[PDB]
Amino acid sequence: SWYSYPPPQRA
Amino acid sequence: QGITARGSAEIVAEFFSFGINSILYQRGIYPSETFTRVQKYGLTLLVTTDLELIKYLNNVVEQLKDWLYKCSVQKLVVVISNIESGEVLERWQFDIECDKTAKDDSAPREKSQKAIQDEIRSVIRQITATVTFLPLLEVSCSFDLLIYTDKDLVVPEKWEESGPQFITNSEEVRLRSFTTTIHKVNSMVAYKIPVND
Amino acid sequence: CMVPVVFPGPVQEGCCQFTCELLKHIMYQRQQLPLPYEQLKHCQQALAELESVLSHLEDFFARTLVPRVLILLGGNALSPKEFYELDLSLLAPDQSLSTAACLRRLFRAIFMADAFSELQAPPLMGTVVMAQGHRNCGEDWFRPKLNYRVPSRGHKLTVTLSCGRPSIRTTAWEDYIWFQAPVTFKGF
Repeated sequence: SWYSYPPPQRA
Repeated sequence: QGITARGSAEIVAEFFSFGINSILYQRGIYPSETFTRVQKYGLTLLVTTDLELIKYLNNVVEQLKDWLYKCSVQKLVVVISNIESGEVLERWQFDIECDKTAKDDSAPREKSQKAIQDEIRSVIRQITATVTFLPLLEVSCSFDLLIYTDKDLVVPEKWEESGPQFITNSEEVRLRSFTTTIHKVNSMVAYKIPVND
Repeated sequence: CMVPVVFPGPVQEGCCQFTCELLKHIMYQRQQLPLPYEQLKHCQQALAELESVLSHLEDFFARTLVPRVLILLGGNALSPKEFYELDLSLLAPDQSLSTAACLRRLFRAIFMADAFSELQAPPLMGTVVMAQGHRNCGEDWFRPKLNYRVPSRGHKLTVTLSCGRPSIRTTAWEDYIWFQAPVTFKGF
């Protein structure tokens, strides 16, 4: 299946 | 020296690192001043100086390295989205083909680093060429990285279950591929069909 | 290889831009420039030389219709290592589509044709720019080359632009002659 690894949040 | 299965997985993982940096730069995902010029593959490329992103990519790249070695990763996707709506606007897809036999190999495989390097450089030039026809991203965007695996049970917890995040109405163009003789990486970019020309 | 671009409508300042952006693109893709021209705009000497060709192209397109352009690398103009042609002869000498939109159609077409697919890196080379224009147009920087003959080896690509029009004369570009940049752009 598909998996995601989210980048750092930005301000 | 030649190519071993581990040598190849390093080449590819490292390619993705440089590939991602070039997409994030050329598509304006981070400001151009958060990037610096370096030499790689015989040309000049842009890589981030943003500390969070450096850390993030090091973590991804180390994980891809491991997965490539085990032939556990079939697709790597860079999803580019509208920060407000979450509408996917552009989606770069790398498809990875693996020689599972390379584990049985008694010798490194005969392909010059130069030869592989010429191939990668050709692919990167091509990525650069996309600026000349890709529709303008006219809203602020973020990115997300997805992978596709067959071996779901061994995916570390830090990686979250996801959809494929397709564009509803898209145009896609094929990029060149490269091969180490052990991994072959096909590339393409898709993007939303423009409102008008 | 032969690349058609057929604009879905009729397309001058445009043609100058097709030519200038194509030149820039070739220079980068064939490694005569280390980064795309516009990333370089923010070693500085070679960029003034290109600036000069580019700006002179602009004066030339102000003075005449330009049916054909040649971009010739290495060797000499009559005998280059490689060369690229932009053929504009079928374009309207009513336009609703923008230059931007046309540029990306042209550039999509060249990309899909897998132009610039050479694996081996080439050396720095001298680039000659040539273009046809009316014998009487008054051009004073590009030099007339009444006896020029398009080279028979080294062809890499032709980009042929049209926009769905039917019938122009078999003798259309009759009074048109080759002009040739008096200065060479040197790879770096």
